[PDB]
Amino acid sequence: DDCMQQGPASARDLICAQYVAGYKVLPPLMDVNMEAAYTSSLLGSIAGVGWT
Amino acid sequence: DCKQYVCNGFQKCEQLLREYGQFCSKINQALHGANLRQDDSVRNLFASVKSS
Amino acid sequence: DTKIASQLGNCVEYSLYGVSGRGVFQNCTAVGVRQQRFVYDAYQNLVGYYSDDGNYYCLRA
Amino acid sequence: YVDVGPDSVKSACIEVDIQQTFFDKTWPRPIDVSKADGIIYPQGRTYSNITITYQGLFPYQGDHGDMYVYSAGHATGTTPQKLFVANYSQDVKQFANGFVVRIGAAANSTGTVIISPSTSATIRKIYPAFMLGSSVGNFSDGKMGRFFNHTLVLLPDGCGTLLRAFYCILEPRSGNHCPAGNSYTSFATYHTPATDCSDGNYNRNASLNSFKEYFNLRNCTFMYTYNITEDEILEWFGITQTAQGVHLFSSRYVDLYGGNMFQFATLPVYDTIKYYSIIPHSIRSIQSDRKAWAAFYVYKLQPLTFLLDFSVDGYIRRAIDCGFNDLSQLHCSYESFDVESGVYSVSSFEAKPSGSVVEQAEDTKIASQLGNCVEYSLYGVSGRGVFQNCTAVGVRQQRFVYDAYQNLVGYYSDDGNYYCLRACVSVPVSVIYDKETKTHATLFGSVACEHISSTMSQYSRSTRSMLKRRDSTYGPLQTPVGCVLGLVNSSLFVEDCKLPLGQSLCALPDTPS
Amino acid sequence: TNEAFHKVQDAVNNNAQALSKLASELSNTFGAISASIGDIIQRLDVLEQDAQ
Ligand SMILES: *[C@@H]1O[C@H](CO)[C@@H](O[C@@H]2O[C@H](CO)[C@@H](O[C@@H]3O[C@H](CO[C@H]4O[C@H](CO)[C@@H](O)[C@H](O)[C@@H]4O)[C@@H](O)[C@H](O[C@H]4O[C@H](CO)[C@@H](O)[C@H](O)[C@@H]4O)[C@@H]3O)[C@H](O)[C@H]2NC(C)=O)[C@H](O)[C@H]1NC(C)=O
Ligand SMILES: *[C@@H]1O[C@H](CO)[C@@H](O[C@@H]2O[C@H](CO)[C@@H](O[C@@H]3O[C@H](CO)[C@@H](O)[C@H](O)[C@@H]3O)[C@H](O)[C@H]2NC(C)=O)[C@H](O)[C@H]1NC(C)=O
Ligand SMILES: *[C@@H]1O[C@H](CO)[C@@H](O[C@@H]2O[C@H](CO)[C@@H](O)[C@H](O)[C@H]2NC(C)=O)[C@H](O)[C@H]1NC(C)=O
Ligand SMILES: *[C@@H]1O[C@H](CO)[C@@H](O[C@@H]2O[C@H](CO)[C@@H](O)[C@H](O)[C@H]2NC(C)=O)[C@H](O)[C@H]1NC(C)=O
Ligand SMILES: *[C@@H]1O[C@H](CO)[C@@H](O)[C@H](O)[C@H]1NC(C)=O
Ligand SMILES: *[C@@H]1O[C@H](CO)[C@@H](O)[C@H](O)[C@H]1NC(C)=O
Ligand SMILES: *[C@@H]1O[C@H](CO)[C@@H](O)[C@H](O)[C@H]1NC(C)=O
Ligand SMILES: *[C@@H]1O[C@H](CO)[C@@H](O)[C@H](O)[C@H]1NC(C)=O
Ligand SMILES: *[C@@H]1O[C@H](CO)[C@@H](O)[C@H](O)[C@H]1NC(C)=O
Ligand SMILES: *[C@@H]1O[C@H](CO)[C@@H](O)[C@H](O)[C@H]1NC(C)=O
Repeated sequence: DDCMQQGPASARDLICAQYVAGYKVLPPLMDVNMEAAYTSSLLGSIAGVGWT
Repeated sequence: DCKQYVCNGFQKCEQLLREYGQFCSKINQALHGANLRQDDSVRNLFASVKSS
Repeated sequence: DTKIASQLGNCVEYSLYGVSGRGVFQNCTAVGVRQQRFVYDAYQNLVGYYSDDGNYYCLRA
Repeated sequence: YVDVGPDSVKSACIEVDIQQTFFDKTWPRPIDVSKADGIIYPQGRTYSNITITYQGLFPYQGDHGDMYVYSAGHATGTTPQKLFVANYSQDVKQFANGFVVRIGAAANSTGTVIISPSTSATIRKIYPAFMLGSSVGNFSDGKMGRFFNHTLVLLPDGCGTLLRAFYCILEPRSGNHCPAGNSYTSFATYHTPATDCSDGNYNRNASLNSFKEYFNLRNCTFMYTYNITEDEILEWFGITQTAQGVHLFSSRYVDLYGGNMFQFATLPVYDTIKYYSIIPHSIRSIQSDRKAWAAFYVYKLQPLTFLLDFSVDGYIRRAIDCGFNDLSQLHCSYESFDVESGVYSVSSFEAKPSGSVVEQAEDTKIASQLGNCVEYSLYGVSGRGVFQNCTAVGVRQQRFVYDAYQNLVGYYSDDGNYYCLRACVSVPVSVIYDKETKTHATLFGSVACEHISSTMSQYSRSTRSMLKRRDSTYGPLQTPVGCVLGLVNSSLFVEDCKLPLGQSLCALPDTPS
Repeated sequence: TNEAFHKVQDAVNNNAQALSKLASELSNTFGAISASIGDIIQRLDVLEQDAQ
């Protein structure tokens, strides 16, 4: 919609250009929320690395 | 120095070489990047060598 | 033969002062240079055009 | 043909007093492309919000321009007398691809009225007059600057309120002081402000009518009039010729308060313009009405590569003359200057060729010249380089010895000597540039300082002036990395200049005030 | 001025250029009269258009 005439005339995104180029950008694999879940799991693993 | 490398001081060459100037721009900038990487590697390595 | 002055829009073939292509025009604000009619982008593609109706249209192909 | 009105009925022309010493003033008004001076807007399309590199017809950076001075004529103080002009009509220049002019550069300043050097007046903008054509030669009395057949005349009139562009055969009149008569110097055009610049009624034919005193207009193919808004605004105007006609350009209609020049008219002249000159002009004012006029400056156009900076409004507000200096070549290739470092290799110094050496059994002394960099032709073998007297390597009696890369190594001459060929030597260059202080220093590497001076005659770029500002007061300093100008010996040790020279050397930036 | 930070910025820049180059090549001629098929067809006779 933002690369369509039914949207802001000012859009100049390189993504909009993909509709002509035949190029596609693919999505990320994890999303921010899963990546956050993985590093919050590391934070909860701190204290500690001793006691064998 | 692409202008000299491609042709040894000839104007006809430079007139035709001009059509390809963007090529040599890529060559020098790519090498600029590689030489910087070489210098950073050398100083970063010696930095670990030095004792206090 | 009419109305082909403009058609806004979806995907229309066009010929403007010898400039050809296909696309959708959008009513939008002018970017320059004024009085030179056809505005092009970083990739040398048409961005927009100043029409004889006084309007400037953005081209989204 | 075109009816351009009647011939003048005057039996004689006004005498023209050509006194070049009074116009011999110095006031350069150069093009500064960093503000896009003299830049003609590219035709066929527009862009905005972008910096591009483009090859096309532009003036070059630092061109001061040929200065054209128009002046008051002679007067008794009550009435005007003779015309007083510079020797411009004979100043025939090559048209080639066109040229540009800066109009009104001195407008609103105060300065000499030219004819009387001790007298000054507020300076006014005056539009330039030109005579152009495909062929030139002499006049019947031996004067220069005659144009043949149909000549293109660009003649502002109406005290600078209209441009008359016309193409006619100019038929010289035979009366006193006319081109085919007695005591002719140079025709010159004129207007008489006392009657011609009346407010609300300018004599729109004053300069046309004076022109007509010297030449009749015949077989005109055209005459077009353009109107000029009267103002004192600095203005760009210019001309080019293409297969489609003669293109008249100005900033006046599209960018009046800016200066980008745009095409406003095309004249149907298909005869390639090869030559042009400035029409001398004098104003028949009186001493009490003696004004000062701005000189106009003419700069040539040529196919140059520029970086052109287009603002959001599509006008070029900055440009880079890529070949002006070493740093500028880099700016075009690298877009800007604070990009990374500005510390990059730069275009090298060519060599500077000398007179040739020629030998071939089948004007002096060209048998040999030792040496520096000489052109040569030896038994059909050509090249350029320096010969050195050296010992022979074989094979004997086969004359030309070549290396591993199939290049000539040396030659056995008919004088019994063997010479080694080193081709020409050159000076490599690199620039140390600080984007923070906007300064630099440079190295010649392996050349070493025994061959280095603040000036060069090799050359690597049109100007070295950015270094000369400081380097003109220093000799070269020799270092293990290479020979450098603008180095200053400080005997300091620093960990990182952000301009290391390699080895154990570093180029330290100075401190901002 | 932080080298690790700069490397993060380059990872972004390196992906940006990979696409910018594919995109800019769409307007590049390749010894061709035009990078535009529509212009090749519009101003050339068929026997020449195929070569372009
Ligand atoms: C300042 O200088 C300019 C120079 O351009 C003068 O402009 C010319 O003015 C003259 C008259 O003064 C014009 O000539 C006359 O034009 C009349 C009609 O013009 C149209 O039709 C003619 C047909 O030939 C075209 O050539 C022309 O371009 C127009 O399309 C004609 O009817 C007139 O004919 C009469 O006079 C002629 C002699 O001149 C006789 O031979 C005829 O039989 C008849 O009696 C005449 O041709 C001329 O066209 C204008 N030229 C241009 C280039 O525009 C300004 O008038 C002058 N101003 C001042 C204040 O002096
Ligand atoms: C000689 O003096 C005259 C008179 O002052 C100068 O002309 C003036 O120049 C300024 C600068 O361009 C003009 O300002 C412009 O106003 C417009 C209005 O919209 C604005 O859009 C522009 O951006 C700019 O601000 C001013 O109008 C103009 N005066 C007139 C009467 O037009 C002239 O430039 C001086 N000449 C020289 C050679 O110094
Ligand atoms: C352009 O003008 C020149 C001179 O005005 C013409 O050349 C003259 O031609 C005559 C023909 O008999 C010669 O007698 C003259 O000696 C020539 N003069 C010169 C200077 O060469 C020329 O023919 C004209 N060309 C056109 C196309 O009209
Ligand atoms: C305008 O054109 C006319 C012809 O239409 C020219 O008249 C001829 O000029 C040549 C010059 O050598 C003569 O040889 C011819 O005999 C002339 N023809 C006639 C019919 O007289 C006229 O000279 C041209 N005007 C100018 C100033 O060159
Ligand atoms: C739409 O057209 C009108 C015509 O007056 C114009 O004023 C308006 O600015 C245009 N829309 C945009 C986004 O510019
Ligand atoms: C004009 O006359 C002078 C007289 O010496 C001569 O030297 C010059 O070459 C002539 N020019 C032309 C174009 O005939
Ligand atoms: C110039 O302005 C005057 C005003 O009356 C007009 O008559 C004349 O035709 C105009 N000329 C041009 C070339 O616009
Ligand atoms: C120029 O580029 C900037 C980038 O943010 C954009 O916001 C602005 O609207 C652009 N202007 C024009 C004339 O395209
Ligand atoms: C220089 O020329 C002389 C000529 O006799 C020759 O004998 C000598 O060997 C040459 N120099 C060298 C380095 O060969
Ligand atoms: C700088 O001065 C010192 C003083 O001892 C000298 O040894 C050194 O060679 C000088 N370097 C240059 C480049 O002049």
